[PDB]
Amino acid sequence: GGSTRNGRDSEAKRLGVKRFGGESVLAGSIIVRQRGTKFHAGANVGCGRDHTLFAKADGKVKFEVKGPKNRKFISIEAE
Amino acid sequence: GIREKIKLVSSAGTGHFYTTTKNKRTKPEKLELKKFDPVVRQHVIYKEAK
Amino acid sequence: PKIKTVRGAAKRFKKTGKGGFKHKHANLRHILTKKATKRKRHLRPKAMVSKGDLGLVIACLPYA
Amino acid sequence: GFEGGQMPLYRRLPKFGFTSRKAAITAEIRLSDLAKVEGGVVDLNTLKAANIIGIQIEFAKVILAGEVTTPVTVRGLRVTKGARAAIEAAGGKIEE
RNA sequence: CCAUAGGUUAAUGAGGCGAACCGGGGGAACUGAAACAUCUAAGUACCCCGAGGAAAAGAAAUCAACCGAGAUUCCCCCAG
RNA sequence: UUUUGUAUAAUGGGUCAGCGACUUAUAUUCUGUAGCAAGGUUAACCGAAUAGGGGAGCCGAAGGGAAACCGAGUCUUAACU
RNA sequence: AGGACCGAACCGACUAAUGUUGAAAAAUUAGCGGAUGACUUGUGGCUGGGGGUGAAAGGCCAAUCAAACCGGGAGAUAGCUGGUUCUCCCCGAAAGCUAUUUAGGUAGCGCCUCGUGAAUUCAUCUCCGGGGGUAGAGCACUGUUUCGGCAACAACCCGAUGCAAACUGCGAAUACCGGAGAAUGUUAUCACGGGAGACACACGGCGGGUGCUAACGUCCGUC
RNA sequence: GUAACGGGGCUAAACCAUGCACCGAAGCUGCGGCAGCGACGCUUAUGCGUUGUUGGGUAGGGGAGCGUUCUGUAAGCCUG
RNA sequence: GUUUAUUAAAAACACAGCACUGUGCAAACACGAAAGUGGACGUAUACGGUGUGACGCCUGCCCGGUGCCGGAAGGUUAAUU
RNA sequence: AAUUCCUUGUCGGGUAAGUUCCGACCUGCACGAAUGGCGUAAUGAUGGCCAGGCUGUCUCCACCCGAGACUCAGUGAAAUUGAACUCGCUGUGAAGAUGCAGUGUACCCGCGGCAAGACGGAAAGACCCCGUGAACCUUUACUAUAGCUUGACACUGAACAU
RNA sequence: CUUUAAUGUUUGAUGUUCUAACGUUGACCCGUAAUCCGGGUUGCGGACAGUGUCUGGUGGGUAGUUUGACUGGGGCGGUCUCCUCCUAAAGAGUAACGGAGGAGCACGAAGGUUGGCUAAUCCUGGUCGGACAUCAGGAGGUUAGUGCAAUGGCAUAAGCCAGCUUGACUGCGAGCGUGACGGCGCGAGCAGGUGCGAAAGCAGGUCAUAGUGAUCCGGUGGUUCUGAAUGGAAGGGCCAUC
Ligand SMILES: [Mg+2]
Ligand SMILES: [Mg+2]
Ligand SMILES: [Mg+2]
Ligand SMILES: [Mg+2]
Ligand SMILES: [Mg+2]
Ligand SMILES: [Mg+2]
Ligand SMILES: [Mg+2]
Ligand SMILES: [Mg+2]
Ligand SMILES: [Mg+2]
Ligand SMILES: [Mg+2]
Ligand SMILES: [Mg+2]
Ligand SMILES: [Mg+2]
Ligand SMILES: [Mg+2]
Ligand SMILES: [Mg+2]
Ligand SMILES: [Mg+2]
Ligand SMILES: [Mg+2]
Ligand SMILES: [Mg+2]
Ligand SMILES: [Mg+2]
Ligand SMILES: [Mg+2]
Ligand SMILES: [Mg+2]
Ligand SMILES: [Mg+2]
Ligand SMILES: [Mg+2]
Ligand SMILES: [Mg+2]
Ligand SMILES: [Mg+2]
Ligand SMILES: [Mg+2]
Ligand SMILES: [Mg+2]
Ligand SMILES: [Mg+2]
Ligand SMILES: [Mg+2]
Ligand SMILES: [Mg+2]
Ligand SMILES: [Mg+2]
Ligand SMILES: [Mg+2]
Ligand SMILES: [Mg+2]
Ligand SMILES: [Mg+2]
Ligand SMILES: [Mg+2]
Ligand SMILES: [Mg+2]
Ligand SMILES: [Mg+2]
Ligand SMILES: [Mg+2]
Ligand SMILES: [Mg+2]
Ligand SMILES: [Mg+2]
Repeated sequence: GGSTRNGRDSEAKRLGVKRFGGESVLAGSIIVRQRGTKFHAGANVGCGRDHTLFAKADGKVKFEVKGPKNRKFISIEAE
Repeated sequence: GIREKIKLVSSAGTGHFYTTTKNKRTKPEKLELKKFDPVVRQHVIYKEAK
Repeated sequence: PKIKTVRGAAKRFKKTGKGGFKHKHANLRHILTKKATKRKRHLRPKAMVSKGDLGLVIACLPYA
Repeated sequence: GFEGGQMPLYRRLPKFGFTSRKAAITAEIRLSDLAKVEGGVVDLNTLKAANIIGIQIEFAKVILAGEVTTPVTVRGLRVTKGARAAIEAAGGKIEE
């Protein structure tokens, strides 16, 4: 009674954990809702509407911490 | 609802047009705002919006 | 007796350079005002059959 | 095509109709031909009597198939600018 | 009144059987649509009348497409 | 036999002998095999009838486009991308 | 005189027993009701099926009736039940997901088989690079909870003790993703194409919701 | 109906710890034999000897076969 | 008195009586595509339908809803033009 | 109460004792006036209760006469039936065992008797659920339709008034 | 010629009367020593009635069907699509009639950009001002705020204020995520043109995740795509859209 329902999939997480093939624009992190769980940085950025961490130019993924008070900050150099 | 589907028209002699909605209930003033007209390939004034 | 082709189906498909049939996208002929022009701008072009249900298509059009 | 019980695939997908009703009377000649058009001058017809067009046809294109060799002069027909070349490459001739 | 109607006679012909095929009059439902009304089954089954060795059809108020073809009927294609 | 599971107290059979159920026609798609090959093949019909004749026609050598059209390109678009 | 009384024939059928592979597909026996009446009976006739007939039970219409019997449409349909016949050899599932007037049926995917291609593909162990908020712990935060410290009986706050799936200022094992390496593995791996079956699972271990940390209970994950 | 060691029966035939011996399966080994894939020897069409390894199996997929009736090979062969 | 022939004989059906209602006769109604026929060679003290069910004392209040009866002035309104 | 759930209501009568019965009360779960209310002589193979007579209905059976039953001679069925070398107990087990484990017991075969088990025989459960099954039935379910009925035109004309 | 009235006329509306269709289950005659039927005569009725086609109403009298599923048996109740959290075992994903709460929209500004700003709460002091209106100072530090649930996020603010605007643009799209599929989501960059800014640059709707409906059949605008002898047209396609 009045108890049930539920959203659905909405994966939103790391799909390009650490270094990877890193194509012109994979994802490496689609953890929506977030902006601080994974901050836009490095050769890549994007951070689309749903905050999905873009991932520009091809290369390797990094996953840093640089910046006052934690602050993840995903960056991707060239591999 | 209360939001009618409004349609913006080009001031140009072309039939091209845009589409959206408006709250006529409180905005009985026909809207205009200028948009791109593919036909004339030039940004012009678009009108009609209850 | 010659196999009859599923008319309704042969009106939404069209064999391509090979196996594929390529069809028409849906959600592009009704209530559009509230649809991203982009979304639709990516619906106008034709698209091949998903290769998953394609098998069925190549059954409704025996003479395709 | 009885997709379980749900809406079939040949259903959820729109239908883009319309049929030439003219392409049926339009043939497609190939460069490999002509050399077998029985003699010279590839008349608007000829190929018909040369079994390679169709008594119903009315329009046709020369098109390149990768052959020509013998000099031929197509008549009462069309041809691609890529064929009206290889055709002349062997002393051809366009009607029009 | 005429005249018809009706009556008698005679000469002819019909009647009833029939297997299929044939023309015509009337005409289902199960079934399929994974339900069911449109639709399908099917102008089928079935009933009725009529005729022949065949029946029916047939010498364009037909097609064609600006070239032309030339009654009807049956076969193969066109084409699922 | 059906079941997650049956010695099962779940189904079927008294026994024997004979009969008893994936066929056939046309179509379409693969696989194998044979013929020929950018060509392969005839239908009806004729018939000196399994020949031979008949290529009406079907399939393939060209595709893209909704089509007009164009064509190893073509659509999309003003468009060069 | 009387749809009057008692009572045989005659008509009927309230009770019990017996019969129940009967003597009998409704009877026998002992009682029982009407018996000049809407009585009872012979003979012949008329009502025909969605129709008849009916002092009305859906009763009767040939041992048949909420639509007779015979023949035909007809091999109706049957996602259901049953049954499916000689031998050997290789491989070998599923009882899941997602849809479905769908739930014991189906269809795409997944798992089987067979064929054709493909790169040092795929697996384990080692080392490197990764994000992680579970277990646990903790109580700043969200709530909750004690005990002290002032409150014309107590918040707040201070210190001291705990509790949490929807608490977290902490935080594993580990799983997973990627990179490189050796060995081993009769390509194990991927794509495509011919044939599927299967979408009732059961128990035991571990982590759990539900249940009574009940059930050979129920519902997921995983082996 | 003994019915809460399977029974008999056991004070150790119970239990704790230590250690050795043995029994025990279609597991593993040995010997002989069969089929599939890989290697050798070889010898090489062929082809086998040795060796490595594989061979539970419902739905179901794949590959090989046996036999029954009728046609040709049949005016042949077997046959009183 | 009647009834479930073959598990129910009854408190069930039937009945005389009552009431409502239809019917002016080519009656209403019913069988029948129709002709025709029953009603009835009857004619409102007659015939059909429905409910109640001897007889006695009785049978109250509600017409809002539904049906039926009457009115139809006006509003809406088919084919047709 | 053929209507009352509470309900064996409460009271009275009958009994030695009465969830029934009869007479009352009224708190009518949820009577009620022609889908008639309340009475009613007579009638009834009608429902309930009481009594007198009567008795094997019973306490509690006993004997007796016949038809079978049993024996002999003649004739001669049936359902059922996977195969049988067809014991008890306790446990096990697809969860209530002749067939499994353990144990106990038991010379082989008939005849007459009884029915506790063979989840005995009999009928592809009638209850229950399921099937995008069936049939009749109802209705302001839907869609149609005979019949009834409305008007227009046709068969269908001549005049006058307004 | 109109705005309007007698004459004729045409025509509709009823209302009368007539006969001659039409009816007669009145009376005779003949067929005929018949009750049917037919013809004739007469009476009554009379363009009515009745019938055919069409048409509105009525129509369980009859007919064909429909009348969902999940469900700790069925029914009743509840549920059926979408979003948020827990269950979910630290990648994704996972069930129950498990525990909780929301969506079916709202904004021409609540969008874009440029420039600027920063809370809640308490303490102290202050006209009417008190529990809390506005003012001042201090502590405090995302405990505020966020159009609406929840989770995540937000100070370089995604929070607040103002100026200028319409990028809530058109065509495309490297490449990815997520689905059995139909789909759905993210998207740098390219071309055309815009807006804001001195400029670098930002802008393809809102802090993000709900605010939704496939196909068919059509409706509206556009288009030299098609258009059955030809030119048109109807109709069809295409793009936009209801
Ligand atoms: Mg030809
Ligand atoms: Mg059907
Ligand atoms: Mg001419
Ligand atoms: Mg079972
Ligand atoms: Mg058995
Ligand atoms: Mg046999
Ligand atoms: Mg009497
Ligand atoms: Mg007697
Ligand atoms: Mg008597
Ligand atoms: Mg008789
Ligand atoms: Mg009978
Ligand atoms: Mg049939
Ligand atoms: Mg059958
Ligand atoms: Mg559906
Ligand atoms: Mg914990
Ligand atoms: Mg299923
Ligand atoms: Mg299942
Ligand atoms: Mg399971
Ligand atoms: Mg279980
Ligand atoms: Mg051994
Ligand atoms: Mg095997
Ligand atoms: Mg009597
Ligand atoms: Mg009786
Ligand atoms: Mg009565
Ligand atoms: Mg009465
Ligand atoms: Mg009354
Ligand atoms: Mg009493
Ligand atoms: Mg009553
Ligand atoms: Mg004897
Ligand atoms: Mg037992
Ligand atoms: Mg006995
Ligand atoms: Mg039994
Ligand atoms: Mg059964
Ligand atoms: Mg009905
Ligand atoms: Mg039907
Ligand atoms: Mg159900
Ligand atoms: Mg997870
Ligand atoms: Mg995990
Ligand atoms: Mg928002």
